[PDB]
Amino acid sequence: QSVLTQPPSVSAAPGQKVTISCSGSSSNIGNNYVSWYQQLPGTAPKLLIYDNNKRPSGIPDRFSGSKSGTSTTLGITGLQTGDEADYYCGTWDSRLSAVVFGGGTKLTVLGQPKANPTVTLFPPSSEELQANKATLVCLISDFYPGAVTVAWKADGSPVKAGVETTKPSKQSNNKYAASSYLSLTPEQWKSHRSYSCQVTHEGSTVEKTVAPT
Amino acid sequence: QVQLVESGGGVVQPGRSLRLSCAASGFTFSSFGMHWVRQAPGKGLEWVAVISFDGSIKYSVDSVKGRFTISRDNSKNTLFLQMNSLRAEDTAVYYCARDRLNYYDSSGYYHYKYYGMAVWGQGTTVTVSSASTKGPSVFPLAPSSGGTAALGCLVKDYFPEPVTVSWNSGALTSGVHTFPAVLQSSGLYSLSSVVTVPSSSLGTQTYICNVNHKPSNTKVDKKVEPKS
Repeated sequence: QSVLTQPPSVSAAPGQKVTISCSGSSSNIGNNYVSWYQQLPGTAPKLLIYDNNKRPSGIPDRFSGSKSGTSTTLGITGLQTGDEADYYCGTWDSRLSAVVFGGGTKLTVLGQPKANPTVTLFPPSSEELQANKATLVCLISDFYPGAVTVAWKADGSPVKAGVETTKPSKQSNNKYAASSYLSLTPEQWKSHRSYSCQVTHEGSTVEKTVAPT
Repeated sequence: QVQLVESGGGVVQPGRSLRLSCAASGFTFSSFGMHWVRQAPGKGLEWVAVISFDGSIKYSVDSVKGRFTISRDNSKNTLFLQMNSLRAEDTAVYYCARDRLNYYDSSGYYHYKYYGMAVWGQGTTVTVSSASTKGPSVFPLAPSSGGTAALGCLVKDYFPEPVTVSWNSGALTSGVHTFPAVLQSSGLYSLSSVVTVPSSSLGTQTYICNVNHKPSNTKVDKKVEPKS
C-alpha cells in the first residue's frame, strides 16, 4: 500500500519516551537519507529530522533519529501532550524515482480519563415526513477514547440498509463526537413499532429508542 | 520571512481542470527544487511531483502522469500545478514544499538529488465530485419525553461544504453541539446541531437555528418548537 511501513499507532504516558519504526528496502532507505515530519491536527507537516539523525534549528533535544540499514527509528523523550500528532518518514526511492512516505503513525499520549458517550436520538420530523422522506438522527458526543461502533435495530432485527455513519472527530474539549443517520421511506418508518440506535464504546453499549406513535 | 502561499483550490466535477499556485517569499526561489504533496481527507501524505531549481528536470507519480503538469516561473517566485482531467480520487489538500538544500546539493552531474523537504505551504483544498451545488433542506428536531431538553436542526442534502450553524443569531452558545457532516452515497452532505436547554424555558423562549450555505446562497433561520 505504501512503500515504507510505519506502525499505524503507538502510545506512552507523559514523561516517558516512545519509539516509531520505518521499514523500507535498499532502493529507498538503504541508499538515501531519511527525514521525519510531524503533523499536528489541521496544520502542514514540519521537519523534525533530516539526514537520518540531525535536528534543524529550533527542534528541541527530545526528538532523535537512528538508521539501521533498511530501517529507521524516531525517538521522542520526555513526552508532552503537545507531541500528540501523526508522524511520517520520507525518503527518495531510486527505482520509482519518487519521494515516498510511510503511511503515518498516530501518537497518543495516555492519561486522559475514559468518558462514556452521550447519545441523543431524534425521529423524523413532521416536515420531513410531509416531503415523503424520513431520517433518524443519532448524535454521539463527549466520548474518549475516540472510537465507537454504531448499530441500528428495528423491532429487534438488525438494520444495515440506509445507515451512514461519520468517523469520530475531536471536540475542542478534547473528547470526541460522531453521528449516524438512518434513511427510510415514510412507509417503513410507520411499519415498525420501534427503531433503536446502539452505540458501543470500549465494550459497553448505550441505547436509545424512537417510535412513530 | 520564509514561507509559501498556495492558491487555486476548488470544487469541480470529474474531467475538469484546475491550476494551483505557490507564491514563494523569504529565499531565492530560483535556487531550490520544489514539490507538490497531497493528503486525502483522513489519509497519509502522498508525493505528487518535483521540479528542479531551473525547471529542466521533472518527475511525478504514475497516477497523475499525462494529467498534471508541474511548472515554475522563476522570474515571479511561483510554483504551479496544472491539473487536467480530474478524478474523484484527486480530492485532497495539496501542499507545495521546498527542498531543504539548494541546487549546490540537489543539482548532480547525473541526476536531481533529494535530501528532504523543509518548508511547507498552508495547503489548498481540491474537491472533485459528480455532485452539483445544492442548498440544504433544514428540518427542526423537536424536544419531547431530567429538567433538561435536547432540540436540534437537521441540515440535509447539501453540496458542497461548508455550512455554518448558530443558534438564536449567536446569542445561544452554552450547550450547543454542531456535528461534522456525513457524506452520503449520493455525493451530498448532511449535518445536525443540538442544543440542550432547560425544560422550563420551552414556553418562554424561542429557539431558532441559523443555517448558512454560502455556495448556494441559502440562509435559513429555522424555528424549533415543542411538538404536538
